[PDB]
Amino acid sequence: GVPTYGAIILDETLENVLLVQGYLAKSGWGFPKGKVNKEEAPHDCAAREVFEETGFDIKDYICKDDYIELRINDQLARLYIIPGIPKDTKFNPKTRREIRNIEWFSIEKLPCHRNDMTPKSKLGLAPNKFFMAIPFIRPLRDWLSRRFG
Ligand SMILES: CCc1noc(C(=O)NCc2ccc(F)cc2)n1
Repeated sequence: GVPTYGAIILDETLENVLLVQGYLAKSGWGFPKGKVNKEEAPHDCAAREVFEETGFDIKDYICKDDYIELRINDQLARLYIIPGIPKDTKFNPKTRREIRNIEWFSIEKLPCHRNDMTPKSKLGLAPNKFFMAIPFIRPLRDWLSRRFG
């Protein structure tokens, strides 16, 4: 699959992260990201996608070695970590046809896994509106502990 790039934007307290909500197949909450174009550098893709989806330009703040990358079903998604963005920043997507809403969420309150259905003796996982974000949450908490404390 084509690699995706984007960002994990945190506020100044390091408490909260910025998620975006799309439509239809993308109707839940996730980190702003999208597919790399032909010949496009990872940092330029990240900034382009984040600006398209949030109206915030991360180009001046990207750090080359500060990211979390996960391979999910043989597709690579890399989110650059961008701390210290004020909570009163005005975010507006390019594209209300693509982005329903943009909100800060408390990291400590976000799930880092979906819930099973063991009370119902049924296999699988319960739906969760943070499905796309969930894989990055434990790695982000661990990354923050190693960098900041
Ligand atoms: C496949 C199930 C699913 N549900 O929500 C998503 C998802 O990606 N949402 C975040 C997002 C990211 C970028 C974007 F442009 C719009 C929305 N996927």
